[PDB]
Amino acid sequence: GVEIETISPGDGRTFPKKGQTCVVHYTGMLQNGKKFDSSRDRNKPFKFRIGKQEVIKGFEEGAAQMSLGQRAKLTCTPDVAYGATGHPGVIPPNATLIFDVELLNLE
Repeated sequence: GVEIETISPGDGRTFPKKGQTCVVHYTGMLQNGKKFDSSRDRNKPFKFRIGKQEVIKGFEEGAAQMSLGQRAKLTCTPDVAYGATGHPGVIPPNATLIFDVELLNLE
């Protein structure tokens, strides 16, 4: 399940399509816990493409329901990211994921 909560500004028309590479200043957060990832530290703003299952499902679907300039707030259920296995030592099993996501993309 993906629950979009958008900080408004942008254009509301420039949606990501297939074969496009988008630029995201993502910021992870665990529910009732601390951070676990941020691209604001490295300043390498994570140029990835659409439709190749490189990112997780809960982050891939949230990018399609955003536009250029928008600033969402994801809420990823455990079944779409890691909730059965759990990432080793970083993401515990059966955990709810929160993502502060900015989309200032290209293409």
